[PDB]
Amino acid sequence: IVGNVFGFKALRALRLEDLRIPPAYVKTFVGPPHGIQVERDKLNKYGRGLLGCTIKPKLGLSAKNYGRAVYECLRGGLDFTKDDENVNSQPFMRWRDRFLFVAEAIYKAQAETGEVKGH
Amino acid sequence: MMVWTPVNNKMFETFSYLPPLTDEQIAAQVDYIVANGWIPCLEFAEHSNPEEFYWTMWKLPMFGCRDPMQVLREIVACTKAFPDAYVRLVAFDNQKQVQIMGFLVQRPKTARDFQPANKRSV
Amino acid sequence: MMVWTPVNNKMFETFSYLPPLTDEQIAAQVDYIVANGWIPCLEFAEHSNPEEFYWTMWKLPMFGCRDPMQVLREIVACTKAFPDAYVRLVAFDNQKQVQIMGFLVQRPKTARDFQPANKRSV
Amino acid sequence: MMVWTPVNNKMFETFSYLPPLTDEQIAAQVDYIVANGWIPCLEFAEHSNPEEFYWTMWKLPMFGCRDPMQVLREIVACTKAFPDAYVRLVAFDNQKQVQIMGFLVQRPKTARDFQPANKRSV
Amino acid sequence: MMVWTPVNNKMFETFSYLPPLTDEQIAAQVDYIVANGWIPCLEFAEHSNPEEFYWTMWKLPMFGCRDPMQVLREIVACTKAFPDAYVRLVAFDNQKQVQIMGFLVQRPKTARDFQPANKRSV
Ligand SMILES: [Mg+2]
Repeated sequence: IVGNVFGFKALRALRLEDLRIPPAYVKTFVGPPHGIQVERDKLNKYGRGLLGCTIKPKLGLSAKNYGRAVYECLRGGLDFTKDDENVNSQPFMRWRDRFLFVAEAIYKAQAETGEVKGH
Repeated sequence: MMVWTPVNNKMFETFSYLPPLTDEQIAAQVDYIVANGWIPCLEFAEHSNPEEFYWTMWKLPMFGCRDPMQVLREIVACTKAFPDAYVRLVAFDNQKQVQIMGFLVQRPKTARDFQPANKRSV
Repeated sequence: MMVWTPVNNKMFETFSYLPPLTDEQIAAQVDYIVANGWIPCLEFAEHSNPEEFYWTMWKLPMFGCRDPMQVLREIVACTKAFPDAYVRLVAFDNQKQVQIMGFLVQRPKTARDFQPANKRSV
Repeated sequence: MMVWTPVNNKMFETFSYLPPLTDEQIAAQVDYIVANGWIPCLEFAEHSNPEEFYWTMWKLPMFGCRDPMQVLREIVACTKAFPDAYVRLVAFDNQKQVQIMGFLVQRPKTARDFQPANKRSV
Repeated sequence: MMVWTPVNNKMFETFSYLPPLTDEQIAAQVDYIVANGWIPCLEFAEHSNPEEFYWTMWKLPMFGCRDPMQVLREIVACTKAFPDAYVRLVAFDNQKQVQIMGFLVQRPKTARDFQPANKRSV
């Protein structure tokens, strides 16, 4: 649908505005791993919007400081924190180091608040 | 700068960060359930842990209930039968098939694991 | 031959094997932080377990602080708010991005899980 | 609508949902064992947990026993030696090689983790 | 038929099924160590669990000791320093590099988790 046609000399501009995905095609997709209802059931969270927070600065924090910031955020009443989109694995913070410190922070904040936490 | 206390500061999901709900405030939430056609239900437990998904149902969900006074009377009856339990009011939406609201209406009196609002920071 | 006791002989990392720090000794450590341009910070906890990485931050790290008296005053304020807590003074180096010092400035009074210096061996 | 209580409402397998067994009711169960030629045996334990498969055997299974009075006397002797224990009477079928009956004949008196029949619902 | 009790009947390996060892009996075991050229050693602990491999060494193994009186004096010294501990006498063979003997010489007085010899069966 968008592979080649946007580059045709015969047109000056092209924008795809909408697609009608028919049920017969929708049914061929696994789709979302859980979806809204299942997610709320899995988190045991109802009756309000969920609250989250991207850790900052975007880049430049160590794994230990990442987990530090995460714990302090979650313990105050956020349901979630998150890696910044561009936080993957980098010289200033390797991913597995982060994962481990973050898991400690989630567990500590969950135990302190009595509410289910994630990051 | 006030410091948020990590000591005996447990929370219990929706509305826990607000002042304790008055009778009028609970009644206003019940009116909300009724105005939206949702199914009221009461649940209770001896203990509340974040890891524990299910509590015990009080009787059955109040299917077809459109009378807020009925809901309030079941709150009274539930808390009377379990005066030391956590008790929450919840409501279900059968179209989305999910719980659409929920909050605590009773905690155990022997509980000292949470703070009054003005003692949450030091 | 004296025998190092295994009984109620818990330690708490840096300086735990020395005599308890006097006010003058704590002040000297704070001078060290300031002389080196490190970031002072206070942390506290109800319990201290070797498996537990994070404690709770007292306020925020004291960025730009070059005044030892200010650090000492926060020690007083932290311990006043949490008189039964473990409280430690730490300092951060933002160039290496790592904690560069740290030691206990308070332990719970109800704690009997550690020995005085002259009771460590029998 | 009565609500089945989740609180201190532990059960102990066969016959626990009935009124407590009278002496005459226990005797009738023993007669059933004897009439069917099964092997009576007594077992006991300090605690009863659903995860715990084995209890402690009282003596040996009563092989060749065809006398209900003998079985009743062992119940007395077992409960006399262990007056605070859970004690159950079981019977074995050696053809199918399986326990073919079993029920409690004593619980600890210090136990408050179960309800009387009329207090199971509220 | 006597029934072996499951209740508070903990055992502590070699010689625990015999009557408690007299001073003369302990002295005879020490003579055995000396006659065979083995290395006496004392070990102690607050608690004794089957899952726990190591206890704490009292001083050092008594290398070159050929004097039973010396071993007996170290028993006295160890038990004086830790009057509430489990204490065992062991002996090492350095040729096979293995502990070749070992038995309790002291249990805590507060311990009620074991039976006197005549109370082991009922
Ligand atoms: Mg982002």
